[PDB]
Amino acid sequence: LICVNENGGCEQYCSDHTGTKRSCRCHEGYSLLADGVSCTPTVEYPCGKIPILEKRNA
Amino acid sequence: IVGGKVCPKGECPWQVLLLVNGAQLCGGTLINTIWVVSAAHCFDKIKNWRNLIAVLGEHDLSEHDGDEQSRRVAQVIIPSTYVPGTTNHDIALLRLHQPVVLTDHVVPLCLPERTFSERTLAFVRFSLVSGWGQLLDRGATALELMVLNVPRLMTQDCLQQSRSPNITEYMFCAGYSDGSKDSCKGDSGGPHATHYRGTWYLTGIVSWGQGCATVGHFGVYTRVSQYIEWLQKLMRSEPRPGVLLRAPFP
Ligand SMILES: [NH3+]CC1CCCCC1
Ligand SMILES: [Ca+2]
Ligand SMILES: [Cl-]
Ligand SMILES: [Cl-]
Ligand SMILES: [Cl-]
Ligand SMILES: [Cl-]
Repeated sequence: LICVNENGGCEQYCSDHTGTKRSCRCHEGYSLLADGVSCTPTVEYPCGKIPILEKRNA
Repeated sequence: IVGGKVCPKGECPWQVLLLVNGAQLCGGTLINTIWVVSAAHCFDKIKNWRNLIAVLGEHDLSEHDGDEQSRRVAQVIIPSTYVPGTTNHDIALLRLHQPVVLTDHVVPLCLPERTFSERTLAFVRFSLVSGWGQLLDRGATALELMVLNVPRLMTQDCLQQSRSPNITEYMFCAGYSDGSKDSCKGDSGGPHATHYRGTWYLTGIVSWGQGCATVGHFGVYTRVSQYIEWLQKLMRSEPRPGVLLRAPFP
């Protein structure tokens, strides 16, 4: 897989590696799930999420 | 903002209001607890640098509800390539004197990695621009925070569809050419924010245009992806005496 197509399947950030290797990464205040693509908050107020709306659909 | 709507209180929690001697100067974007991104041109006429205030958690300017947090601006960092009175490299990085406290009403916008921003975010058509700027060209500024969804144009297509500064690689166009919807005076420095898979990211800064909502013209926005590494390096740097810092770019 490649980062320039479909974000490499990553929810957030994507690095291409020597070989057919891709690594997804997450912003500070998030951790990468075992699927290797998804990012989940590790703190109360992660960047780029709107608490009153996250609470609205939680 | 022209032709938008009120941003419901708390739904634009990264929005910053910049004040000089208590008067409205500009907008800005919170990107973590101490750092705010704005527009270089906001500071072209500053005389006393020690009178700059940033306010987070702001919504209705006519009242205090207690969610507001004010901080002195300790540093203003502007790239060496910016020339006052002109439009290219229209970006400024502000250090707050004390961190803000993250709350339901005060949340940073994610500063994306460059590659992600160039390869993915740049192709998200619509993004949100916000501010307490003028509601109409030659009109009064907003008392409640306004927000506007604007489509991004490829620069070739902006130049083709527009009808005088250049559109450089450090800029992009977004909005409408029919005079209905635009960012306006007072909105300068504020966020152009882009949603991708559940999270919002900083892609632009309210920069300039041919007046406000001028028919045949689009809003011009600083292309933040060109500045990610520059910003990241400065955020790791020790503070320097004196508010203004001109820092080399690239
Ligand atoms: N978008 C057009 C406006 C022009 C005045 C400064 C903010 C941007
Ligand atoms: Ca208020
Ligand atoms: Cl002082
Ligand atoms: Cl240093
Ligand atoms: Cl000092
Ligand atoms: Cl000073």
